[PDB]
Amino acid sequence: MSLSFCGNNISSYNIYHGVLQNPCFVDALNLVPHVFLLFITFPILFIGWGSQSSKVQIHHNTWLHFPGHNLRWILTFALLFVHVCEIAEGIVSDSQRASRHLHLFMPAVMGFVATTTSIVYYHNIETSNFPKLLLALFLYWVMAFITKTIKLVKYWQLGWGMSDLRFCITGVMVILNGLLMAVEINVIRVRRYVFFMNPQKVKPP
Amino acid sequence: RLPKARFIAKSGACNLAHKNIREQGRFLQDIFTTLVDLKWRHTLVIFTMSFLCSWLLFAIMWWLVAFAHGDIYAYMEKGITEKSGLESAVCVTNVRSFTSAFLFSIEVQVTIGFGGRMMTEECPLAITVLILQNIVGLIINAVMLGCIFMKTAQAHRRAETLIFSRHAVIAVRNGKLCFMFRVGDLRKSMIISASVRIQVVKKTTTPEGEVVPIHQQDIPVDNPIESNNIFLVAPLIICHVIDKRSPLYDISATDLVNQDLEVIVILEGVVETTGITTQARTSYIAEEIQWGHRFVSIVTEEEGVYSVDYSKFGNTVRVAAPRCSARELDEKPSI
Amino acid sequence: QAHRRAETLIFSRHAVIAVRNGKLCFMFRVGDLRKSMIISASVRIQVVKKTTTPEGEVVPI
Ligand SMILES: Nc1ncnc2c1ncn2[C@@H]1O[C@H](COP(=O)(O)OP(=O)(O)OP(=O)(O)O)[C@@H](O)[C@H]1O
Ligand SMILES: *[C@@H]1O[C@H](CO)[C@@H](O[C@@H]2O[C@H](CO)[C@@H](O)[C@H](O)[C@H]2NC(C)=O)[C@H](O)[C@H]1NC(C)=O
Ligand SMILES: [K+]
Repeated sequence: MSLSFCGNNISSYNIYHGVLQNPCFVDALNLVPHVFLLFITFPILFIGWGSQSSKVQIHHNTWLHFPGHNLRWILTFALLFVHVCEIAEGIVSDSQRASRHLHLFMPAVMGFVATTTSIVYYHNIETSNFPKLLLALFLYWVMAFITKTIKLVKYWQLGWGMSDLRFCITGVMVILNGLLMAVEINVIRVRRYVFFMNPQKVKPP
Repeated sequence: RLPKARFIAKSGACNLAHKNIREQGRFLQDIFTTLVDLKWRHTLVIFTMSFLCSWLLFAIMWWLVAFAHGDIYAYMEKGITEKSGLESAVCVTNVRSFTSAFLFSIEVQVTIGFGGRMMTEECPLAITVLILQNIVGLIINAVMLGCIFMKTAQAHRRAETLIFSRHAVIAVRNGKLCFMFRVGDLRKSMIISASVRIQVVKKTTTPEGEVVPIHQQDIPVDNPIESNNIFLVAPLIICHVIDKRSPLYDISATDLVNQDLEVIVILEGVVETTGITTQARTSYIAEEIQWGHRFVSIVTEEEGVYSVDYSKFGNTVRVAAPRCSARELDEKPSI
Repeated sequence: QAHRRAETLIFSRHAVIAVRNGKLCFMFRVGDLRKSMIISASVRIQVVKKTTTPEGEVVPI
């Protein structure tokens, strides 16, 4: 006997009735984006840019502001808060159930660390002059957003009560992810793959 | 409160500061350039991080691939050994847990392949992800192998070790003044095609408006064939006489105590074992220019064989010298 | 073959001619961007022209 991400109950993995209309498969799918973002954003930040182009004395905190930076910090702090709430609800529910049922909160924890890594990646890639990499981040959000949606709609088909704690708590994540996606899009113009001026201006200490 | 800005600190490393630069960017090809050159402490981590990441990622992919095909249901729930006979419909034989998928990804990528977890012919997506995982594994393997060989190629070169004396001198040789430092070498291999150049850095206005702020003249080093080369095994003394053409010709004994001079010295050449060019540079502000002091004999013929005694590399002894100017000394005989 | 990036020696857009140290002088500006230094450097300036010879041969370039 050990961890059972789908509940240690037979037929809890019986996918005969429908392909994605399962309580745990949706959770695992939602988990996947974090276990992709961490493993595509750990070493890139680890092996920083160390090549020599012009000099070593760069303007400290050169581009202190970034396009749309005002929302980012507060929005991601709210994302951390809602992840905390989700993990709390799961963990409090856990003690009533029989088996471990890691599907309750493992995605929440993985998303917590993923969001913290996202904040670190944003700050370490924006302050230094390297926005061509930032495009990668955008992909994550899209992926993550889709999975989050893939959850919520199904719940409506199951019609969980609006007054229930879990459904209400999990609802806001989709909107938070959408706002974050819009924030990432709005700074899409200066640095992107093509057809942009991509104007270069240095900023004063 | 700061002292006059120095062009080159004692450890080379020209400390200029270029600003107003047309900052291109990074191009994402800088990351690989940095990665090929790291201190060995890191390249035993990025190796482990890359391998372990790729393994775990493909393990989760196998887990979901098996999970969505209903295999895990057939293994876990249906009869353990006797009550159930496999329908052969499974996607990846005998992987009924996540740890099983981990021990399958290790097999499928490190080319171990124990054979207790075969690949059947049912699930096309499984074959697709097998092709993709194998390709990714080979690409990562080749990149890491090339990185390790590159960082084994650079095990010969360590650091430039060519030692100039602390402070220079100015003395009398053959009835004429001079200006001497002391170069030297440490490691076993000699230098090949070694060359020496002496530049004096100054702020020299011109009678026609132009005022070059930091301008660098070149001055010859003493040699009986007018060749800037030098062949050194024991420390030499690269003198450079002063004459009307030379810029130090107007230096003075007292004015040098408050004067704007900057005699940088650069030395180039290759090393036989490495076969790589190299150079070393230093500078001598007025504060560390003595006067009258001459360098000390260092080589003494012992009973058996010659000995160079580093114990007194930069020691100097006072000796006769006039306090007049170069132009004073060369002005007239009686002068 | 990844150590290389590209050329990094920069010239002035325009020349200059003036009087220095009493006589006419031709100028040009040279600068560098790469942090690593450039050892054993050398420069050469050449005039390219269509010429004439008393014997008659003409070299176009
Ligand atoms: N601040 C700078 N940083 C990097 N490179 C520069 C800078 N200024 C000029 N250059 C380079 O010097 C060359 C000629 O520059 P120039 O003196 O003509 O300035 P400019 O008139 O602004 O140049 P351009 O017209 O190309 O913008 C150009 O090829 C350019 O790449
Ligand atoms: C988990 O295993 C239990 C074992 O009792 C299953 O029990 C279900 O309980 C409801 C309550 O009415 C009934 O439908 C049956 O007693 C069981 N449901 C069936 C056979 O469909 C339970 O099915 C398992 N969990 C889930 C989500 O199916
Ligand atoms: K093998």
